[PDB]
Amino acid sequence: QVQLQESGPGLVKPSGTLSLTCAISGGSISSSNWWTWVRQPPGKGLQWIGEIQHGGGTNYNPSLKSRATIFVDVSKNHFSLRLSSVTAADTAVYYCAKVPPYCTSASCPDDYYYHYMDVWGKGTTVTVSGASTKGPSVFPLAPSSKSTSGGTAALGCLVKDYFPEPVTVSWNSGALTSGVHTFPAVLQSSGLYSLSSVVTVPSSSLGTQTYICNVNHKPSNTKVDKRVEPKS
Amino acid sequence: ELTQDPAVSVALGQTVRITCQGDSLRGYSASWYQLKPGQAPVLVIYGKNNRPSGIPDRFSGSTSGNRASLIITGTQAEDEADYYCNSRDTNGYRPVLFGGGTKLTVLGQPKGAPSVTLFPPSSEELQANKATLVCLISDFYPGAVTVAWKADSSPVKAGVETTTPSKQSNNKYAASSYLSLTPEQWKSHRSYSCQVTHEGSTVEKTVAPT
Repeated sequence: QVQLQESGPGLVKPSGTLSLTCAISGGSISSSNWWTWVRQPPGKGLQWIGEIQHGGGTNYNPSLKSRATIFVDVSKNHFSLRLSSVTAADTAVYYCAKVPPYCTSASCPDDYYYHYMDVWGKGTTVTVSGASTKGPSVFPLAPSSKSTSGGTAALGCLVKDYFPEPVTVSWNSGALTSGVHTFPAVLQSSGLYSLSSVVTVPSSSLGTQTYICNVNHKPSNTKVDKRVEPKS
Repeated sequence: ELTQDPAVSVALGQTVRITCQGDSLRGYSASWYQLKPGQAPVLVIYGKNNRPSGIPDRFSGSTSGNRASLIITGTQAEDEADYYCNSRDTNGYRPVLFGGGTKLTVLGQPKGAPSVTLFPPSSEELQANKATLVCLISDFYPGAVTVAWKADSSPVKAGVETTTPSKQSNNKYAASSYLSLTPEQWKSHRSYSCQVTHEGSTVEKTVAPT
């Protein structure tokens, strides 16, 4: 039931300091678990960053030990990562995870002689860049039944010209999930991203059901709720 | 310290074996993580064939000394992914180690034709002095498509940006192509077209200013 969620600024300037937090829910941080940070640079493999045990010590990847610090806030049930003097090589998706206790001596319970990484956060995208944050413009993709099955129509939202990744899109505040297809973003020659989210709905509902796409771009602290209506 | 086969292929429905090697496996054994693009890693196997709930029983594996295996029987399209070996060193500060990853290719997946949806620019975007055409491509396999745009019937030489294909939840591929125009370009032509070619067949959708 223990769940993890990363938070932190998605854009860090070169030579700046990356600061991320992982919220623990459904369980307490005050255990023998090893609260862990992992990252995946784009196109590269998983890399272990470090771990911390409440009341115990820390332990770091030696290749990053000169720049990484991991803390615990027992009052908030959080643990955190700080990575200093960042460069392009630190652009990655960062994950927090939970590692159960392990033993170094004999006569421990048998479970503690196995290493594994049980629970994972969803990951947060960090882009190291001198470029400035840009919020998206959201436009409707008016309904069309040309490419959909009989009695249905596709409508959507274009999320245009934002930086950096990512944006999330829901529909009707999460009440509409069936038939939703959010496409991965394109990176334009401008250096800005754009993506589209489309939902296929019954054609009989078009004149009577309100459809709103909920766009969140956390790096720019922008939220847009765009009403999508049929053309006239 | 942790070495795994970087590339393995298996025919759909057959059994595949992915191996990992390292002295760190003697102490705390190997664990395996499935990694798909846009998604967090998922523990599939660890220890003596311990399988988390939610992992299908076609996944199994074990560690013997400095070696470990992950076995997938009756491999399926959704099993195509990267698989990472994982361990904890027994020396020094006991760092956690990752293998370089194994890219598992599942051969002989069935072909699917693309569905294409083309949206014209919104009137609100035109009022902001811009115009974007959105061509959405879904449900195709294999994940190789070529996308071409036409202004009336003339090829478009500027403004096109197309994504690399990405897996859908149904293990087919999706992609999107954007054409950035000025409102003047959009209104000066009778129509614009998005042409998607896949496995020798072409689907063309056309929209017009109105």
